[PDB]
Amino acid sequence: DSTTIQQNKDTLSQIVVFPTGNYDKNEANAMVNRLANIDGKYLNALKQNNLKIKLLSGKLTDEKEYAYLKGVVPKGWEGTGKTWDDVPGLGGSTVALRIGFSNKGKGHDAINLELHATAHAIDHIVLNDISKSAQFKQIFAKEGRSLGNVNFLGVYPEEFFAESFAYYYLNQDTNSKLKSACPQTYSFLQNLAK
Amino acid sequence: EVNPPVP
Ligand SMILES: [Zn+2]
Repeated sequence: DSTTIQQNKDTLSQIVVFPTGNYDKNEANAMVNRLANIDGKYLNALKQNNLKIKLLSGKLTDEKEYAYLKGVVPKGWEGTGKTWDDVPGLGGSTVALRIGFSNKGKGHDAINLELHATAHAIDHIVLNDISKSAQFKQIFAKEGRSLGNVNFLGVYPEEFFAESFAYYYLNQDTNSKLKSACPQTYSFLQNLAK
Repeated sequence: EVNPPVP
């Protein structure tokens, strides 16, 4: 409801960091609004852990903390001809996101960039790598190839977790698609949020 | 730790 969405935006106000210089303020806002759909318990946990969601106006590797990834081919991106220099988002111990690259087809094939990235942070920092737990590995073994991109999502349980998470929280349509395609994963996320 | 989006 309205109050809860606002609470989540308030939490995100203490998580999201905007870039210095010129950038698309309207699209940055849109990204925050999509992130506000994530269950508040995860957002509160991100805040408590001082996890920042860094929005960027340029390449990830032009940031001092990611310069070491220049020329490095990300996990699962083998054969793409792309390196981290070309990748618009990152999630894990940190989160970094290029403004304007949210949608599928903008340098990636995730249903939504910021939700996928933030899911990685929630997985790693908040949930202590639950995607690599025995419970999730069993679910992944059954349903991990039912959301497409099977050489990525079907291979890395942390990626299946992150994209399922994104389907669950992006909108009603994707939420429904996940339920139909991956019922055990859907139930798992549903219970995770209790 | 670092993880990319879906290629
Ligand atoms: Zn990922």
